[PDB]
Amino acid sequence: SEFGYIYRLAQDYLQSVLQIPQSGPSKTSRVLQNVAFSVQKEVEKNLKSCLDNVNVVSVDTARTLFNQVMEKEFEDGIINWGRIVTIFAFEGILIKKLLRQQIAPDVDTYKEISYFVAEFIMNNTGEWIRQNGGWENGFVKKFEPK
Repeated sequence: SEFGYIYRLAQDYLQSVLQIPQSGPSKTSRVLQNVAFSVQKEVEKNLKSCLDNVNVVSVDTARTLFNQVMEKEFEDGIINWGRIVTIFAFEGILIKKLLRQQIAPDVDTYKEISYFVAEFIMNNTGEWIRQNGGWENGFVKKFEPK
């Protein structure tokens, strides 16, 4: 269940951004939440003028924004863990804007962002992640505290 692992990571991060609790997150998820939230703060400010002109009134508004930023993020076809962390950071920006701006607020639609985030990661970086050690021998080894 490669997709399921990524979905849980994406859901864990969403729940941490939304400050809602839970068993608890894995070591991998804990390391990711720390690094992604750091990247999220930068992206929110470096992308401030573009996000202000986007009002995330629906999930499909968030998905469209996600694709335009993510297909750009991997415009040149190079993958690194820094760019994968930035996917999660952008998921956090989108759930913040959706909570504030969704026309018909529905907490049950929030997890749809985690789903399309996991589909993007799996379908566009899944092979690279595998070949570079996976989440436990690649990502966590690089980013966990030394």
